[PDB]
Amino acid sequence: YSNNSIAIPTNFTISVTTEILPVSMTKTSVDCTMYICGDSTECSNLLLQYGSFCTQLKRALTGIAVEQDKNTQEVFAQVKQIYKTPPIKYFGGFNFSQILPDPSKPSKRSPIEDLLFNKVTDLICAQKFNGLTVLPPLLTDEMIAQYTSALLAGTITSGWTFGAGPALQIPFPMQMAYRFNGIGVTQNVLYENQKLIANQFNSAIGKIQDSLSSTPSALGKLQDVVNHNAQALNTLVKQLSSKFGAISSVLNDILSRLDPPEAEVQIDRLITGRLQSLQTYVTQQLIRAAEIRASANLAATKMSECVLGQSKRVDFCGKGYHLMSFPQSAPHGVVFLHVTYVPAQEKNFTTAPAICHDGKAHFPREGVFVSNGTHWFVTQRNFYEPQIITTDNTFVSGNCDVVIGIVNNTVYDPLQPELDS
Amino acid sequence: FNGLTVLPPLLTDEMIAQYTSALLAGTITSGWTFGAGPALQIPFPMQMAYRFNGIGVTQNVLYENQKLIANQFNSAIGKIQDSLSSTPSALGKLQDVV
Amino acid sequence: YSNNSIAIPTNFTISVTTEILPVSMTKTSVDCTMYICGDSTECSNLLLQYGSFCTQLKRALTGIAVEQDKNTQEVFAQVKQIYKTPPIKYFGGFNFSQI
Amino acid sequence: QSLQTYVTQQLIRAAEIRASANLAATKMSECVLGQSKRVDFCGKGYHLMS
Amino acid sequence: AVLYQGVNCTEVNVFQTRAGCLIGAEYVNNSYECDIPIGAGICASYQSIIAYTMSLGAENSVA
Ligand SMILES: *[C@@H]1O[C@H](CO)[C@@H](O[C@@H]2O[C@H](CO)[C@@H](O)[C@H](O)[C@H]2NC(C)=O)[C@H](O)[C@H]1NC(C)=O
Ligand SMILES: *[C@@H]1O[C@H](CO)[C@@H](O[C@@H]2O[C@H](CO)[C@@H](O)[C@H](O)[C@H]2NC(C)=O)[C@H](O)[C@H]1NC(C)=O
Ligand SMILES: *[C@@H]1O[C@H](CO)[C@@H](O[C@@H]2O[C@H](CO)[C@@H](O)[C@H](O)[C@H]2NC(C)=O)[C@H](O)[C@H]1NC(C)=O
Ligand SMILES: *[C@@H]1O[C@H](CO)[C@@H](O[C@@H]2O[C@H](CO)[C@@H](O)[C@H](O)[C@H]2NC(C)=O)[C@H](O)[C@H]1NC(C)=O
Ligand SMILES: *[C@@H]1O[C@H](CO)[C@@H](O[C@@H]2O[C@H](CO)[C@@H](O)[C@H](O)[C@H]2NC(C)=O)[C@H](O)[C@H]1NC(C)=O
Ligand SMILES: *[C@@H]1O[C@H](CO)[C@@H](O[C@@H]2O[C@H](CO)[C@@H](O)[C@H](O)[C@H]2NC(C)=O)[C@H](O)[C@H]1NC(C)=O
Ligand SMILES: *[C@@H]1O[C@H](CO)[C@@H](O[C@@H]2O[C@H](CO)[C@@H](O)[C@H](O)[C@H]2NC(C)=O)[C@H](O)[C@H]1NC(C)=O
Ligand SMILES: *[C@@H]1O[C@H](CO)[C@@H](O)[C@H](O)[C@H]1NC(C)=O
Ligand SMILES: *[C@@H]1O[C@H](CO)[C@@H](O)[C@H](O)[C@H]1NC(C)=O
Repeated sequence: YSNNSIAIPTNFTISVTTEILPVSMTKTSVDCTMYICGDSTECSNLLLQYGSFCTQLKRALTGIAVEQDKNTQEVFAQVKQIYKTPPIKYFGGFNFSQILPDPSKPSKRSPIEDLLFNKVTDLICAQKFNGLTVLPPLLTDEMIAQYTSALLAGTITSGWTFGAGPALQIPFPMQMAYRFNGIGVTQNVLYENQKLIANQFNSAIGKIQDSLSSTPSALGKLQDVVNHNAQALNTLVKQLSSKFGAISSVLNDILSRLDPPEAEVQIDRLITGRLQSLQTYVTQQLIRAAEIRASANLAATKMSECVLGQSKRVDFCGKGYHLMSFPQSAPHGVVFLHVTYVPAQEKNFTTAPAICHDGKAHFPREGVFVSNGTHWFVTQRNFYEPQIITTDNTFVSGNCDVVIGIVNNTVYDPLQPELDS
Repeated sequence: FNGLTVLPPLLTDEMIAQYTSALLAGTITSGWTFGAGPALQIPFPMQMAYRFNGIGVTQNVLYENQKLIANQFNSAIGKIQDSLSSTPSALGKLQDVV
Repeated sequence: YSNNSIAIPTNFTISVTTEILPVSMTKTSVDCTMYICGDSTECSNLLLQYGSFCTQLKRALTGIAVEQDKNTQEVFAQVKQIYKTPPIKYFGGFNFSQI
Repeated sequence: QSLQTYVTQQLIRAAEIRASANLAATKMSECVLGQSKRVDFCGKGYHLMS
Repeated sequence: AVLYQGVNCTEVNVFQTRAGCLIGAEYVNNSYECDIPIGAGICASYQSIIAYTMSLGAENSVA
């Protein structure tokens, strides 16, 4: 830190980062009577005394089941039109093969989507035969892939206009210039360095693919969701093997060995214990559903604000200055590819608050005053582009004495040679 | 006694204080640049002028009224310290958690 | 209100306000058998008939315990560099002694 | 039963605190590390810094 | 119309879906918006009761 020193980047780095967010969990459904009693009818008659517990559990599980589909629809089905990429995949040198759909794959999935699917993976029958059933999602995987492809094609061809209304086509370099102006850098910076930016973007995409491929813990969240669900189901099944204060953990033996007056006692112990286990399963399911709903809402907000437009919020759509994002589908979740602009190669200068000339103070309209040691110029804050101080880029407000630390220098007038000649 | 134990936090108070001090130093010396990349130093009056431009007021307003703004900020800091000291219900949420 | 009139501020006031937000709660872990039965062996034997209740409780408490540390890490550890203030605490008249 | 009641209350309060911590992290990232245009997000009035 | 969840149609207008066996509804190639969700991309509606693959949306090719 100093008092008259400033630092200005003379370069930039296009960095792409990944963000993984769970969206939906496994839709499960329980049969209260089959789990608690099974085949035996006397248990079902005794179970009826305890009231409407089974109805409450079924209703709660149905609520979670519909909430999962609602979450998926909210996150992905945000466009009522499906767009298709043009047949000619040329966008001014930019490469999108790694994220665009692959016709060769029967699943019609992008290579990154295929890698994500592959990296996320008699127990199943053991769970199913006891009255626990999993339900298929309403939206198949290929439908989610189709939604993501439509969003990606829209954001490539039309920029952010398709999100806020009808789709208006824009050449990709011009959309690039718009997004560069979004972060405070003028268009000529992009237009002169188009090839370098394209090469950096391609290298970042390749590095992202390799990083996802070569790291096992990248997709920890979705695998954790799957593991939690499977572990809860397995724990629930295991509870049937517990005697639970009775003489035998199998109901048929109790029925066949004992007289009704004490058979009822034994089945009461089993019934109350199994009710407690089922209620525990339901309550943890409800809490996990609430957590995943919060995550899904966050994912939907991220999609709407980073994919369908450019966001000014810091660290919301990736580290650095945000440019766009690209969505990718994953099992039970969504993966974002945030494209950001990162300054680099800073260089260190001498600055002054205002320039005193003819007893008047001049202040930059949009830039800052920098000095390389003998001369003064005006530059953009986020990129070093020295320019002659004129009256076009400076405005006058008051005299030189009020401001502290003013420095003398001449102010060139563009009109001066014009009326001089 | 009865089988319940409290576990120590992974981050002690000193290291959290160190993190807060680092954030304060970064935002004092380098503005918002350190958040979005490498840290670039900026004289504090110029950062104040930038943040004034953020809210739609030109830079000369900050530059001509520097002493008044500094005095107002210092008075506000004193007042907030006194307000925290003199009110018992200010820290209600953390004590409520405990 | 009117048709052709406006109010323009001519002067300002710098205001500083507080905001308090809880971040983490005290990490707690329990021993199921010691609490429920103490040193009696027969109680532990009868407790064993219920099965994996104690395991579920320990797992839930462990999840909460790790979530607390994750919350603190998310809130505070957002910078990978430990910057330091310059020795001379002059910033154009702005005074940061209290912070 | 008592232990399960304690655990359930702890889980609900943990959800409370996690929501609060997410809000605090967002406030830090958007008001401390930058200047925010969101009204009342970073204090009453026009925001400058935090 | 009744749906047997997770049961093949040979163990019970018969249509086979990933969700299960559907009885009493006729499959139609045309696509529409989802009226009564069934699962695995199949939705049912009344026009008799028909079962169809839900339509994601109207196609729009930007030039
Ligand atoms: C700004 O940085 C870029 C790299 O980000 C520099 O471009 C590199 O230049 C060297 C030598 O000319 C090449 O070998 C590299 O291949 C270039 N990078 C890429 C990604 O192709 C550029 O020279 C720098 N410019 C300034 C003025 O510092
Ligand atoms: C865009 O990138 C893809 C892959 O990143 C390029 O496809 C590669 O092309 C070379 C030569 O044709 C092959 O050796 C590689 O095996 C291809 N990679 C893959 C993953 O198939 C492609 O050439 C680039 N440019 C365009 C215009 O698509
Ligand atoms: C601009 O000038 C300052 C001051 O001369 C440079 O700060 C020095 O950087 C070196 C490199 O790490 C350190 O060893 C010195 O300790 C720094 N000086 C002080 C006073 O701490 C600064 O690095 C320069 N900017 C650039 C981009 O090189
Ligand atoms: C600061 O930058 C200015 C502008 O680029 C430099 O002025 C030019 O410097 C080059 C090389 O030194 C000369 O060939 C030109 O004739 C100069 N132009 C004018 C109008 O004088 C200046 O030299 C730079 N100063 C330092 C210390 O690098
Ligand atoms: C910037 O330029 C102004 C005007 O040329 C300087 O003000 C003059 O300074 C000299 C030397 O101190 C005095 O003799 C004159 O009376 C001043 N004129 C006025 C109108 O005040 C000023 O000193 C220069 N600043 C620097 C830092 O060199
Ligand atoms: C804007 O408000 C400030 C105070 O908020 C005014 O400054 C005060 O001015 C009077 C007389 O000049 C002094 O007695 C006070 O001590 C000043 N306050 C402070 C905090 O220093 C200022 O005059 C106002 N501006 C206008 C144009 O009315
Ligand atoms: C910054 O603020 C501190 C405290 O708000 C000021 O320190 C005070 O200085 C006076 C005069 O030396 C003492 O009477 C007080 O006891 C000090 N306060 C404390 C808390 O120690 C300090 O003067 C202000 N300015 C600078 C440049 O530090
Ligand atoms: C400008 O900075 C230096 C170094 O921090 C400081 O010592 C000096 O006093 C400052 N200028 C003024 C007029 O205070
Ligand atoms: C001015 O205001 C009056 C009442 O507030 C209203 O009747 C009138 O229409 C306004 N002027 C014009 C030109 O509309």
